[PDB]
Formats: sequence, structure tokens, C-alpha cells
Amino acid sequence: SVRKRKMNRSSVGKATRRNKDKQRKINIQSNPIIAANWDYSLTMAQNYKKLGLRAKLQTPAGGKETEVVKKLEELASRSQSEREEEWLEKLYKKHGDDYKKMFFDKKLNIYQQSEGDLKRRLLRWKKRNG
Amino acid sequence: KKGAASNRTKFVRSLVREIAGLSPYERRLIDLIRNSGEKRARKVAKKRLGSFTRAKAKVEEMNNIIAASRRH
Amino acid sequence: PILKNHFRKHWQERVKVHFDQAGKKVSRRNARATRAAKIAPRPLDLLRPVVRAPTVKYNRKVRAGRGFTLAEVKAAGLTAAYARTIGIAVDHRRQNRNQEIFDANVQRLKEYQSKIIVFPRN
Amino acid sequence: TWRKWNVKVNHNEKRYATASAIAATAVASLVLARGHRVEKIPEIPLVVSTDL
RNA sequence: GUCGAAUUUGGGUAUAGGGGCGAAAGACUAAAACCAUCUAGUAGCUGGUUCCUGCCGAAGUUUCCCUCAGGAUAGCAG
RNA sequence: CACGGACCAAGGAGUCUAACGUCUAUGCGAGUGUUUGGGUGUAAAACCCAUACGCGUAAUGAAAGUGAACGUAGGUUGGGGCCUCGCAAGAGGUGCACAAUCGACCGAUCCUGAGGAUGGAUUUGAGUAAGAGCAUAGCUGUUGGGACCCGAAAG
RNA sequence: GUUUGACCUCAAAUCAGGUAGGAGUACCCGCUGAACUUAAGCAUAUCAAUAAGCGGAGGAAAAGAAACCAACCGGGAUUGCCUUAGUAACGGCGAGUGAAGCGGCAAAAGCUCAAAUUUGAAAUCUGGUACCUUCGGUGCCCGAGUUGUAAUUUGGAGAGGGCAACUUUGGGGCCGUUCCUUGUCUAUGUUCCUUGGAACAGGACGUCAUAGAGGGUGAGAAUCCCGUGUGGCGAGGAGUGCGGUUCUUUGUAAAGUGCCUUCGAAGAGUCGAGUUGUUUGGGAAUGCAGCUCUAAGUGGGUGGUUCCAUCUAAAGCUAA
Repeated sequence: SVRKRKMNRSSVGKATRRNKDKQRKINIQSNPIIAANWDYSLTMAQNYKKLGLRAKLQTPAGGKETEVVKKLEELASRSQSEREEEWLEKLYKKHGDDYKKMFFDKKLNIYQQSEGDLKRRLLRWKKRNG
Repeated sequence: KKGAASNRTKFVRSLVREIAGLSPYERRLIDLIRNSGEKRARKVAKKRLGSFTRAKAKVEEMNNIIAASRRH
Repeated sequence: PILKNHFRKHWQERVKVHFDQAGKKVSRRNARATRAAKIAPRPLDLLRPVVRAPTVKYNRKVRAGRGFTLAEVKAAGLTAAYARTIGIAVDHRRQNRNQEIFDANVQRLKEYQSKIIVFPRN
Repeated sequence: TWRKWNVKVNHNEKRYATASAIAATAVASLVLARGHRVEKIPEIPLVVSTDL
């Protein structure tokens, strides 16, 4: 070649990268339970059937509870603002439970909200209080 | 739901139709309906436009220009 | 007696010989191994539907489809937007017309939903 | 480069040869004809325990 | 009529110049150098074509598709 | 005649491939072909394989269409072998492959009139008539590629 | 008011800040485009939608989420490989050219604008400028902008309300792991006799071997050296993939599910038609380009024996 001829002749030095052994054996990353139980001497599909998990949901072309219990173990195992709370304080102290009157009030229910919104928000207020 | 009616676009097309006036051939076409009739009107429209189905919709469109302008 | 030889053009410029058949099989298996190393607990492919092939010739055969439908996913008891997060391929342009295909897919979805273990966001 | 390098062989023909090859490992005279210093051994086919 | 003919050339610096037809404008359809590629351009031809022994071993021709070319197809040796 | 040949060394010309075909070898055989791929691998090797696909197992007709057993798959003529008798020669039975001739069925082709019926006669075919192919390898032939090696009046 | 002031358009400035060219070019996207040749001499044709020429990109490019294919018991973005298959179709029906759907497989992923008022509030953005925890954030100011920047909405519809005492929740650190670059450690004879200039040879005796690949060393050296094989210990970065720990979360804030209730637009010198030219396997007139003419919305396109099926053009992005 033209450029390669000079680069193999120059005293600059080649940017040699030996990244061939890293192409075959890539470490499993996304799950530490799988990361501890993965036999690197076995292949991908062999390490799936060893653990139990299905590797391909479509039936493959060609010819083909030890750990899943640990997964099952770790898988079987919204507050209100100061102003919103004080707003619901005002509504309860002036009305109580008359949601028709409570939502037809122009002074406290400035946002013309329904009855269902009011009873839900007040019960959130009542659960967090006495 | 091929060409869903759309009350607004029918209004808009007809709103622009009355404002913009008529193209010089359509201006001849509406004179040609009153004098010579739909026979020669469709003949000129077919030569002017692409196909016969074009000339159907166009002469009828112009007949509705006349039907609204004269009566109502 | 017939024979037709398409060697009238400058054919000798475009001759592709696939010496990399053995190299490219290794390359795809390394790709699968990498993808399964990044997508650790999950299979390697989305859950695909059962589908009847078109044409008088192949309408005997049952094959893999692209995705289910909004109809088959709803009848299974979940939403299309949520199905994709669980790895169920969804086809918006496909239509449901055959009852046997429909029910086979719904049961394929239902058995899938029994066998899975969805991880919490915490 | 577009010379033929690889040779297609029939699969049962390939398995014929591999079976015949196994068949000839326990002959003891073909083993001497092939090479293999096998005079001072008890019997062929030679079999050792699984602990190997 | 007769680049008559360049004599006289240093430096600088331009414009042109190939064909029938046609009044012209224009169009029909032909056919000055060097370098690199297309390019291993086309062969109805010239020249050449690389070890040994054994055994068998021709024809140099009819008829047919006419033919110059382009050759095609019964006999002799297998 | 003419053309080449002063002498020596080294180089120097039927090669590779695609397509189709004959013959032979091999594996399997009404089937056959793993190697597009997938799995696996001691890692371009080897070893496994799902689904399809290719060619073949059915042809005929322009297409629509229809679709190969009346018989022990048929009679007659020959026919390697084998069988019974023959002290042997010879006679008879059975007759494989294959060859000739008279028939049965498929296909399109007309009368019969039951609409197209039962039966009547040929023509077509690289037909059915109890399959023979698929794949790999070798010698090789034809055609296309720079195509046995060097050379041409060039656009 | 014979003045002053809004705009609009067009300029300039060594203004502030940016950006374009050239190289390389195998592949990739375009434009432009032959001939030798091959066909019986030969305007079609062929080589060939090739070479040369010109422009334009990246690690890939291009393509791409149907104005797709089909005719089924229907499939479902693209791209690629096997198959279709030298098939359909084209062609002095000559030399020759020559697909695609289906089936298998590789790989797979989806989305975003314009068009319907935020109108109880341009909610948007660039620059300048002062700080800060700086691929940015915050404050103030000049502007862009209503001839429309934001949020909502894209047909798979979608939106405004009401009903579930329906379900959910963001952002930044730090330290681990992932990756990249880089450093280092990790077995056994130089024991005897002969030949030799030299032992790395022959012979004798032994070792290590998850290391007897390779090279060097005064001739063929696992065991002399570097290495190899197997694991161990570090350093500097990239980063959000996840594992911990930790600091923040808020506002009548942002969603999703099912039902009820009220509404509800979809890309024009474009499709098309004619036409000359190019081009394709595309006879059905296959694509495209120029020129004439130029549409419609129970629209329109594309197929299939009275109709039926299937798409949504003339806007845009997107890995493998």
C-alpha cells in the first residue's frame, strides 16, 4: 500500500490493540444473581437451561428451581403539600361532608372541582391526620 | 369512514369558492350552461380537465353556483 | 438443447464468494451471547403470535406473525403499551378475522403471563 | 479466490466412513499397519475406567 | 488568378483554421500531436505449445441440407 | 523453396469457474440432499438439527379441465437361469432382464341420444401396464467467460 | 403637523458569536454518460442504466413503519441470506435480458410534525450580562416571536367533562460492579559422558506440564532467556447498564386503566390527463424527467372473477 508502507517504516509506532479474546467472553452485567451463577465454560443457551430460564420463545431452527427460587424470593418481597393540606382544612372546617355545598362554594373551591375529587383528597387528608 | 362529512371543511371550501371568484375557464363554463347547456359545457370541461369523472363533478359544482346565485 | 448464460456483462467485477460463512456464523453467535449478556434474565426475542399464511398454496400451514393486535392483547387482559415492556410484540396494522387463530394467540399470551416473573421498579 | 476450496460430502457417506474408522480401531493388525506400538498391551479395544 | 514571398527578429500578447448541401441562416448522416484509462478491444490468419514405454489404430469418401464462406450429416477406427 | 534457429542459464503456454450433458465410482433408495441457517465446538476444522425448499414419485391438453388394473397387471411369439424325467444325448414345466406383434386404463379427439349416457374406431405420449431416482466424487464433452500462450487495420 | 413617531423592506460595520470550502474515497447516496465488443452486413438491441467525468455523506450509507402484498382458513416497516428461479415477463420473440409475492432463516423497534383557541393571561426560545456545584444552572436585561414559539392532539384515533372512595410517580451525588486504556506478579536441568569452534546433537540420568504455541540464544533447546498456560494484585479514565448508601422530592403537579356523557380537521402546479424524451422483466404501457392542460372529499389510490378487498399519498426521524 501507500500509507501502510510509511506507517510500517516510521518511528511513530502502531496503535496496537489486542481485543480478540474479549470478543468471545463478555461478562454478564445486568443481574448479580445471574452474574454469580453463570458457567463461562458453557455457552449462552447452555447457561439458560442450567438456570432453567427460557432463552428463545420461538422454537429454534436446528437440534437442541436452583436459582429461579432466589429470583421469586426477591420479587414476592404519595403525600400532600402544605398549601393543599391547608386548603382541605378550610373546606372541612366550613362545610364538613356536604359535597354539593362544598363544590358550589366560590370562596374555597376556587377551582370548580367535582365531588369525587373532594372526597378522595379529604380522605387522604384524614388518613394522614386523625 | 371514507370521507367523513366534516361540517367545517364543507363550509371552508364553499367559503373560499365564493370569495376567490372563478377561474377564466369556469367563468366561460357558467356562461356556457345558461346559453348552450350542460352538453357542450361537459365537452369543454373534459378537454380542459383530465378525465370524464372530473367533468361530472365540475359542471355540477358550477350548476350549484348558478342554483344559489340566481334563486337563494 | 435450453441454457442461458448471463456472462455478457462485466460479471468478473461483481463476484461475491462467501468464504465468511463460517466466520459470520461465529459473529452472529457472539452477537447473541453479547445481547443475552446485556439483557440477562430475558429470553433474546419478543413473544411472537401464531398466524395463518396467505395464498391457496400455504393456507394449510401455521407460522409466526409479527405481533398480536390491540384486540388480542386486550382480550388477554392487558394494554399494548404495557405488553411491549413485558416483551410482547404488538401489531397495529394486522386484523383479527379468524376465531381459531385469535383463541390460540390469547391462550399463548395467557400461558406466557403465568410463566413470567416481572421485576419491580425498586 | 473463487476456486472451489470446500468439498460437499453426503452425510450418510460421511457417517459410513466415521463408523468404519471406529470399526478399524479394534482390529489390532490395522493398528500395527497404521503405526502405533501396540505389541505390549493386553487387548484391543483398550478400555480404561471412568476415573481417568 | 497565382497561403505570391516572408524577408527580419528579441520580448510580450491575441484571434482563427476540419465536411457534402444551401442565397444565407441552418440542419442531414457521414468518416492535426501526445498521455492515461475503458482494454486481456475484435482472429474467417502467422509463430509456438514442455516426460517415457506398451498396445490398438484410420480416413483422405457417397448421399443429404445448394453454395464462395458458414459448414452441418453415411463409411473407416474404437 | 520460404520462414525460425550465434551460444548458455533461468522463466515460459488447455488453467480456474459457471451452466448444462455422457460414462464410472460411492452413500442412501420411492425417496433423496446436514453445511440458508440454528445448536455445539478442543474453534474457519469436526459433530448434531427444527421448519421449509430443490429434483424425483403422473401425465395429458392451447387452456378450462381430467387423470392410468376387467383379467394371477394380459395374450401370442423368443428368452439367460432353475425345476422333473433322463447312466447321457434329449423332452417337458417354469419362465428374469430384454425384443416383436395383437389388447385393458389416463388425456384430448366423433357417432350413438342416457341432456352427453352403454358401447363402437383409430390418432396423439420420451404415458399406466406393479416404480428408479436423488446426492457426492472421478475421467470427460459442449457452451460462456481474458479462456492454450504472443501478435492486428482501433473507437 | 411644512413636525414628531410607529412599522415594512433593503443595506452596512476588521461589530458579538458562529459556520461552509480542501484531503481521503473500498464500500455508500446522487448527477452525468460513452465506446471497443456481441449479435449476418446492421438506424433498434447488446456491452450498460457499465467505464471515464462531476457533486455529497458515515461508520456504515441508503432504505424503513404501507396511498404494501395478496385473493388466503389471509399475511404485515425496511434490509440481508437460502428459496422462488433462469420461473413470470421483455426481446429482428435473434444475440440475449430477466424480477417479485409466498415459505425458511439472520436481525428486529418504534415513532414525530402540519391541519380543530393557552386565550383565566407566549405557558416558548436565542443572545448579552453577574454569580454558581460549568458538555450546564440561576438572576437581571436586549430581543425573536401572535404572518404563531410552548403544552395537548397524529387514526392503533383523539379531545373536553363526570363516575371509580380504581393504579402509579420525579432529580442529583458518592462508593461498588460494566467497559476502555494501562502496569505488574505467578513451573521445571543449564546434571554427567562422546562429537563438535560453539551444544541447542547423540547418549546417560532426571523434573514441570490448565504451560511440549512461537522467537532468541555460537547447529534440531517444554526444562537457559523472553515468552506460553492458569489465576492473582493494582493505576488512570468512560459511563448510567444495575448493586448499595445517601441528599433532594410538591403542586390543588404529571400521567394510566375501564365505563358514562359531548364533540371530532387528515400534506395541490399535487393526483390525474395528454404529450416528447429516457428507463424497466413490466406486453398490464415499469419508473422518472420536461412541456400543455389540471382535480375531488360518504374522498382518493392500488389490486381482484355485479361488485369486492386492501391501503391513506402529495410532510419528517429511527438501531440491528
